[PDB]
Amino acid sequence: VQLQESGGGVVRPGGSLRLSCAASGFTFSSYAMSWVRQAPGKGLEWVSAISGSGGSTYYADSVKGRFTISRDSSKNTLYLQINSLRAEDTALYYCAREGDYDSMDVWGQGTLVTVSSASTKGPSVFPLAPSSKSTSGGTAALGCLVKDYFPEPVTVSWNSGALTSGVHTFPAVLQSSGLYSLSSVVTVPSSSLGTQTYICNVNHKPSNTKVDKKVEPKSCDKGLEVLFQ
Amino acid sequence: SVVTQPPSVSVAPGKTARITCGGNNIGSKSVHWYQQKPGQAPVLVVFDDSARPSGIPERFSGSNSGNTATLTISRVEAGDEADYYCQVWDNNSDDVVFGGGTKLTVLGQPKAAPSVTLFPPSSEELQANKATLVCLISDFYPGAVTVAWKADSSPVKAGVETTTPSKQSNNKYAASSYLSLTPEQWKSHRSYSCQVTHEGSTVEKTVAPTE
Amino acid sequence: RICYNHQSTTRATTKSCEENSCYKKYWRDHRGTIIERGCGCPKVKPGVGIHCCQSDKCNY
Ligand code: NA
Repeated sequence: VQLQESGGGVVRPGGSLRLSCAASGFTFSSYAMSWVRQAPGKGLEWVSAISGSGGSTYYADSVKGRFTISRDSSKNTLYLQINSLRAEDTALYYCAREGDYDSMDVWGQGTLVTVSSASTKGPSVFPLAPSSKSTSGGTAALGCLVKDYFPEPVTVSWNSGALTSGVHTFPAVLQSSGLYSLSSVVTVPSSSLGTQTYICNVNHKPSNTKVDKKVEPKSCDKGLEVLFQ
Repeated sequence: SVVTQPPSVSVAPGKTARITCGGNNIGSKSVHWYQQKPGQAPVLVVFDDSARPSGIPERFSGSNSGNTATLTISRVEAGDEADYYCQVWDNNSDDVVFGGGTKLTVLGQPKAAPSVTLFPPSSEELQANKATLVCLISDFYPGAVTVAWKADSSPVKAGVETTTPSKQSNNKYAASSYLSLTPEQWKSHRSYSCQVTHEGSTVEKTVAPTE
Repeated sequence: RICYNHQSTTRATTKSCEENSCYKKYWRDHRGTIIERGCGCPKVKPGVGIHCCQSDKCNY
């Protein structure tokens, strides 16, 4: 028994997409089928189900009137037509075969839907500077904020791959702007801050952009202050 | 019907894990349980309260009565670490209700409270007419936290994004939370705070525009 | 004892039961009305249909 979803990708808010799920290894028309979605880092959300014959359809309130479930027994295929797409429709879309009491005994691997108005865009890279506020017990945290890029992914290194110990690069968040942001941090000795250079190396292959940002300790010298801060 | 699962449960290997699914008169409904490992589809482990699909270990057992359904995993093993979801069927409605999920941690290392570093908006970002507060949360275990933000003394929900905890190279967890402000909002409060809840302790870091 | 054990409206099949009642159980899921047949007289959830009978082949 297998299910394989397809049709996901990047789409604009107010746009339309058709998802497909190819079924095999069972008598397709004997089973109700469901679409269940999952936003990255979030829980399962049931979207829609359909009886064996297609004679009954069922929808979550959140999608009533924007989504249409259908099936074609000759092609052993389930569909989901998603219209008037919203930011909140960004998720991995699973098809599942139901059994007794709508238990879902077989799942596909899912197809990813990303709802964004964004075009390809390289990141802005801002320093997360160490001062007495990230210096706790002789060590200092410093990083890079990698803001407003599209699409995924970016990769980050430190001192051109020389610095690895204490390095953590976070997963990205899709902001309400339709753009991604992530951070990279390293913990270093406070005594190194005077003498060792720290550079984050950001690579965004989709836009053919790389950025090297030098991350320097905050100078609290009022004689060096600028006006738009 | 809202169904309530605890966000996280930690158990030592060999001990018994109990994951609950709470709802008014859930005992009158049928409850299924799913296991989801990261990067994988859910797997049905219990259906109709207490039945086990073939190939699921006997250590997985379900019960359901009153206002509580429970998935009980006896002799828990490292490989049982997963997110667990309950699903409620009702003969008299159509909708599929899932609980919010429970992260099961199988404890193979000591519990560790988070280090919290709160970065104010950089001079460069403020020059660009934007302001992000970055709350970096590090070296914690188990890998489950809640983050809340304050402007002075008041809670702030708008402009918050939080990542799912990620394993560090030293096998503890890290997470990140962002509060997106305008430069005006930044400079208009005396202070901002990031509050991190772990294992029912809260660590709060504060920054002030004027320091 | 001898009881039907076929699901919904699939082809009739029967089975030998060391119990004295048979059962027909029926409920609604996304497929529609579903029927289970077997040995015994089980408890069911409220709203679910259950017919238990003492004869043979009574749970048709
Ligand atoms: Na139902």
